[PDB]
Amino acid sequence: NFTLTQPRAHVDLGVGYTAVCATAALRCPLTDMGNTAQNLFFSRGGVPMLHDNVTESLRRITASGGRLNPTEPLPIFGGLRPATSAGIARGQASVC
Amino acid sequence: VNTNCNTLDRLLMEAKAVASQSSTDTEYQFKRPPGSTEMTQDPCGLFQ
Amino acid sequence: EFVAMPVSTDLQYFRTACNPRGRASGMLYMGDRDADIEAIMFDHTQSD
Amino acid sequence: DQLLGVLLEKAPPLSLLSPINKFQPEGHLNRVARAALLSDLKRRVCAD
Amino acid sequence: VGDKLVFLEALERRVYQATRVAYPLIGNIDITFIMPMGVFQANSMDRYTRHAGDFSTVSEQDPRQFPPQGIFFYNKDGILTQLTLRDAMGTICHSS
Amino acid sequence: TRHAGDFSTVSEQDPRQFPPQGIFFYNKDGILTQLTLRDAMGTICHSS
Repeated sequence: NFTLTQPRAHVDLGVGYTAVCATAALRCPLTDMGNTAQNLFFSRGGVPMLHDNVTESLRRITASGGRLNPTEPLPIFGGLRPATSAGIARGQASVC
Repeated sequence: VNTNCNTLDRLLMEAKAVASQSSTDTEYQFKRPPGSTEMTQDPCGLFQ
Repeated sequence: EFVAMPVSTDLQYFRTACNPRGRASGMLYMGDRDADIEAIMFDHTQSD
Repeated sequence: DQLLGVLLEKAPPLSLLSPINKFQPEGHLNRVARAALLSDLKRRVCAD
Repeated sequence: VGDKLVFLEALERRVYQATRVAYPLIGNIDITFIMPMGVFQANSMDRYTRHAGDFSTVSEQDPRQFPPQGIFFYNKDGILTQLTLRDAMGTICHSS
Repeated sequence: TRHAGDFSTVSEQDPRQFPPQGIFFYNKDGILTQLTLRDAMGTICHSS
């Protein structure tokens, strides 16, 4: 498996500015500007509640509301990813 | 910024080719990976 | 043809292009090569 | 006659072929860009 | 252009065609959107109507002078979505 | 009033009737700023 490489170098030859860009047109938008509310329970926060049985109630209720919510059995490689859906329709979802 | 006392008009050199703050191929908006070379433009976070 | 449905379905689903099943289905939403089309059609634990 | 009959059932619609050729760079799209393309197609089927 | 003879080249056909390489001139852009949700106008003057009898309800009490609890806006595809209050449950009911 | 009901409140007493105290106008950037009566305090509440 051969490989070819070659070093190079450059430098801005101008005193002031020399080049300029600008946004000109608009192709398709990439993220649907919908209503995908966040969820804080993804975070291993600090001071927790006192009774573990009300934390579960809170999480259960708030996971009954949206579709972005962590999986229940905490995996071991990576962290608390959201449920992988079957199909995606309008594009990447924005996190309101 | 390191040059908070040196540069007078960094408005240009701070708002040209800022690197992405998130991912773009995930079914949600995730934090940026370590190895994404995407490069964007941000007029919003420039003036806050 | 007629399809029974509640009298509570909000009309903002009819003022534009829509789908009579009430659940948007079809191969074009496969997302990956491995997910089930039968999931996008009939599974009623995931969001439309 | 038969020549036209062969050319006919071989030609995809223009309304779907013209825009898909505006995404040719790396025509192996992620699961995201494909979705936005599909919505562009949904728009540019009806209005023209 | 103006008073300078310049070049005008598109490099999407000669180069960049038929390879797994994106064109560097089709860039991204990020824009931030904000919308106040649930605000109630603290006054008596400002809670008014344009004319007398606009959007009047046949019912006795006008359901519009109640403090609004949602917000409506337009999606990417141009469909009317909605952002209610219970979408803030995942953010205000966290233990933090 | 030019017409019947312009800016009709639902309360019992039309708050348009009380004598105004403030005054509204536009900033340098067309932003609706407000100048109220309790700001002349520097001038009218002096020993002079």
